[PDB]
Amino acid sequence: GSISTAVIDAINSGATLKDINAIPDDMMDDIYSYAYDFYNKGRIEEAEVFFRFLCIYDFYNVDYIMGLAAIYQIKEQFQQAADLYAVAFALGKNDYTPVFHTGQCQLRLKAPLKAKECFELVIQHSNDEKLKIKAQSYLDAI
Amino acid sequence: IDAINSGATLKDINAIPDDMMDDIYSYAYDFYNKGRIEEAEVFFRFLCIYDFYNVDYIMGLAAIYQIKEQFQQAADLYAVAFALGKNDYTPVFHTGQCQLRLKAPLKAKECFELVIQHSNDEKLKIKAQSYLDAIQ
Ligand SMILES: Cc1cc(C)nc(N2Cc3ccccc3C2=N)n1
Ligand SMILES: [Cl-]
Ligand SMILES: [Cl-]
Ligand SMILES: [Cl-]
Ligand SMILES: [Mg+2]
Ligand SMILES: [Mg+2]
Repeated sequence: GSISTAVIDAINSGATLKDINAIPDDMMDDIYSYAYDFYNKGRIEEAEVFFRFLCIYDFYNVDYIMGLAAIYQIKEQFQQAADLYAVAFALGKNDYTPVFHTGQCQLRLKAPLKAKECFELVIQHSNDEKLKIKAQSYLDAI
Repeated sequence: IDAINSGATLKDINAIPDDMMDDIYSYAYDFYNKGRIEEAEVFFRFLCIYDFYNVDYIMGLAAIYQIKEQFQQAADLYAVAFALGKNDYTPVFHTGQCQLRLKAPLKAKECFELVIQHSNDEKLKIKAQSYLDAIQ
């Protein structure tokens, strides 16, 4: 998947498509919009291909990673979703939304202590009051 | 070959026994500790080809890249290592070091602050605070 592509690219250290600026930002923006058009219409398989394409070109982009993580969560591929949400958090250290979703994934993966840790981080550190309520509702059930 | 075509790791198919993999990891660390950086790099690349999802294998390769002053390449792997491990902030600490070397002090500060705020590793937090104390 996207993560193995990122690791392989790092192992090989060769020039990537991003290193040579193979696709301009404006075209990448257009493809992202097309990807979400597919998603919004229920064409989840095509949206997944487009998000995979974006994550091959520019893996270290929070917007691309979050879109793919959400698709995996919808598809109940909870470990892949959790791994990508964690990448998104590392890329965007001040948004606890991916931490909240990681917690949901961990609960579905039968890892309630990991889930609890995720939800507690939201409560302690997020300034999104609505996200905090949602995190607390999961904590109340754990 | 089937794993190449299906994206599965060599670890997934048990291509090398577990104890032999332990030995290879220990030999990689031995090269690293002895300053045999070229050999350590070969060995950590070998390990990461074998199991791209092994956090410690990735951390070894990232450390090599950081020692070699390939700071962006190190930071990229550290982000993966962090994500696969979920709750180990050591890769975030090293990313902060890389960002300082890349002349991105605001990014580094965010890394060290995240370590302070989330890590339960008191020795790691002490190191992170020492970097924060120095950031202008
Ligand atoms: C493609 C897709 C599909 C669905 C159901 N959600 C998303 N995303 C993207 C995103 C970015 C930042 C914060 C949250 C989210 C989020 N839920 N993306
Ligand atoms: Cl658990
Ligand atoms: Cl995990
Ligand atoms: Cl900066
Ligand atoms: Mg749009
Ligand atoms: Mg074992």
